[PDB]
Amino acid sequence: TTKGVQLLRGDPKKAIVRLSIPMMIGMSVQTLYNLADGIWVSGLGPESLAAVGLFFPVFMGIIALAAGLGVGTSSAIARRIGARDKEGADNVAVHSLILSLILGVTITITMLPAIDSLFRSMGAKGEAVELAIEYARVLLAGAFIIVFNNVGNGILRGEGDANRAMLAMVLGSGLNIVLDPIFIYTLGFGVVGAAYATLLSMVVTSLFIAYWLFVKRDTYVDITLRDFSPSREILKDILRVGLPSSLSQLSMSIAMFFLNSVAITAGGENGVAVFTSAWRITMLGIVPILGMAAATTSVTGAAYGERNVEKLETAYLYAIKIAFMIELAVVAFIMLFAPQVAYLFTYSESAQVIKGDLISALRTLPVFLVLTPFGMMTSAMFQGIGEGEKSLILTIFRTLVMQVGFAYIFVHYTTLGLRGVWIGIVIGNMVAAIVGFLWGRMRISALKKT
Amino acid sequence: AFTFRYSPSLYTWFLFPCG
Repeated sequence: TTKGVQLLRGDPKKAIVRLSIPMMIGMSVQTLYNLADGIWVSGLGPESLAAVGLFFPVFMGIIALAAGLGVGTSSAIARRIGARDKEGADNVAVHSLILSLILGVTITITMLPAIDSLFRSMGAKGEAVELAIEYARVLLAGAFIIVFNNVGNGILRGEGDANRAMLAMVLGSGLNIVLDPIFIYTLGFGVVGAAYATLLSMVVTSLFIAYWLFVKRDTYVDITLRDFSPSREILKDILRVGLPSSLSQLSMSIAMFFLNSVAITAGGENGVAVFTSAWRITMLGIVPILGMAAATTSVTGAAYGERNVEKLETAYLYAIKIAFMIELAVVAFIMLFAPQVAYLFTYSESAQVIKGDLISALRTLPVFLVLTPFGMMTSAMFQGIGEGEKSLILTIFRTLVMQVGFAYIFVHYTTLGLRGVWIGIVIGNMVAAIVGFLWGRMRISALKKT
Repeated sequence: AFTFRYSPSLYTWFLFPCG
């Protein structure tokens, strides 16, 4: 019926490529927003920078919940479109929007009365805390807008419409890029201006999504209350992927906070700065993997809805092969142009001291990017078949047990310093990727048996 | 243990185990 549905129901390799690319583009613009924003805020001085840092974990928590619900929505929709179960996909989509309201507004009313004492309960004091509270208040006010935007994106990706999913990301992040200097500097609102810029850009994104869903009504799925039937099976289907997805993203954040502590132990404050920089650069080259993982979930889901294991395996292994080849080019570039990249991320007189260490990190750490596709696409298809708990276990094994465990081991038992941290992270990721790939094969051979 | 501490001068959070 729609071009996206025909993509999903067609050749898996074409769908994989045509769904992943617009997702990579969308995530690249989001990445550009964050980098630009970091530049604006850094020129406001330490108080504003500390206010943002204070609020960082709460913000990541909100994103984890919003994105989690979006992934469970996308997977459930994709599977029912595969089964030619149209009324099921309609009902999943409606259940997801009601869930967006419940989750989004719950976040707002739970965190609004808690935020003043919460940020005071930390060690910090003075202006930075006051700014952090005001900053958080603005974003918590749009918690529903955030969740709704992620659920809408999931509905689009769920029905093979990555182009509009991309567009909404581009619109939101692009608008935030325009509003940032206007709100912070031109209107003189300072750091809280960035919060308002974001809130406004999220609201506008909401309008486009709502317009498509409720006015144009040109999606494959139909969203009406008349054909909404309260279903505990649908709720459980969405949450079996969504909730473990949120926990995975939190396992990621928890690992970063642990690795911060490992980095300060190995190289001091400046070593934390090296880790933070090298990690941002590394997470740049992981963007195509995320885009290809989002596509895998949709195509493996639809293939699983068709009860077509051959199509599922083809999509899965092809995503790995392509992600692998991209990462090779990505890793080669980073290791080759390490000094040039390190220049751009040490763009100040004060960050000049950590440049040499950043180069070494860039000639060691990014190597794991080439093994990541084996574990990530495996996690992606676990979500496609609805088994989120398997994806959670695999991600906990990679981020917490293997990444942090091996980094901690090198710092405790050796004198390698920061180099041991990178090597520990690479070894940790290598192991998990192999374990993940083999678990994936087991699960697939079982699928053929059933 | 577990502690979760913020460095206002580094703008980053730290997670430590008992120790």
